[PDB]
Amino acid sequence: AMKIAFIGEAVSGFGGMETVISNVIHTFENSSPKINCEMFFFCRNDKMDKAWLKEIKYAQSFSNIKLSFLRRAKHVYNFSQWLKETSPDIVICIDVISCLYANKARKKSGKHFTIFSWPHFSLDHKKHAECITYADYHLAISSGIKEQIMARGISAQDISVVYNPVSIKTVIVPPPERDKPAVFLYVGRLKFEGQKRVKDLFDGLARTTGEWQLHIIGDGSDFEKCQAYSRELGIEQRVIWYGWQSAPWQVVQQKIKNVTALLLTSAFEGFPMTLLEAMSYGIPCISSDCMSGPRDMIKPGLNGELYTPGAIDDFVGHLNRVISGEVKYQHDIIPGTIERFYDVLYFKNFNNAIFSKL
Ligand SMILES: O=c1ccn([C@@H]2O[C@H](COP(=O)(O)OP(=O)(O)O)[C@@H](O)[C@H]2O)c(=O)[nH]1
Repeated sequence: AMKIAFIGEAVSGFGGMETVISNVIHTFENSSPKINCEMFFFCRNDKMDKAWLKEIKYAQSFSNIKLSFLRRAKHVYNFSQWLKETSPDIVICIDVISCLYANKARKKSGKHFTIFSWPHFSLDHKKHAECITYADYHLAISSGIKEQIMARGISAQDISVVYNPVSIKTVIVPPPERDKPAVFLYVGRLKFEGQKRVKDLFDGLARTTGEWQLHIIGDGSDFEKCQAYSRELGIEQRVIWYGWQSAPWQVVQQKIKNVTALLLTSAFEGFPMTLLEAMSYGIPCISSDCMSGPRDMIKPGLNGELYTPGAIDDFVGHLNRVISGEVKYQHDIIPGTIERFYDVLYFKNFNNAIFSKL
């Protein structure tokens, strides 16, 4: 009879991380008859949308004390009391600050349990990275995060790389027929520079050789700035804008139908779920080799390419070769190149990472 507690600071209730957590919780509560799951949130308000939790048992610590020393002390106390009521065997922290809370509350509460980190963002691009050292073991969604954890002094043996899940598909998006233009796809929020660097996408494509089209599914404040840039570069007649779409992969299948590659030019990424989605549909991905994620999914020459951050020359080379056919990715086998990310095997490896450390 195992009970697992997932804890973190309040989240919005919409986002990639929330989806992964509710699914991991839900399949946990079916695994061994039903080893039980519940949540604990540290909140300064109750603005978190509760939809994703409708089937999940959860409790909260509310404190809007403005001095953070006092607020954290109250959070630790509230969690210490919940620990006594609940007696979890395992506590998994979905952010780094909660590893400190869980550690301090374990000592205060006198309870025994094992503390795992399971952060969903690169430690270096987020606020409280040094609190990672308060967890017992670590669940890393990428090789990049495992490296940042080791950088703080943690032994590699105490860190399991668990990736993140994606659903198996039963449709393959084929390449365009030969003699048709190459079809590139960009799916994501538009930022001209900043995190997403749509500037780099447009700069690279403008320098390429051969016939191509770019389909952009997404929106953002930089829309007009990106549209002006495509006009400036003279590529606007090869770009089709779809705005934000609730079902981007339905738009791909029904409206675009044939895709050469998905492109991602980001400066950084928390976890680029978009790449996994694309490869689940057999679409190769050419991505910047940024912190973090793309290098754990992309196998160069097999399901796409990586380029060193800022190496737009290299990015262009990858585009030219896939347009010409000098390099060809086989869409029919690409879905199998991300085997370890698919739901069932993901959960088996995730489950084994938790219980192997006990
Ligand atoms: O028009 C869009 C563009 C993005 N996505 C989805 O949003 C995620 C990636 O979006 P984003 O680039 O904003 O990543 P984030 O910054 O939210 O982590 C992927 O799962 C996409 O399938 C979507 O549903 N509609």
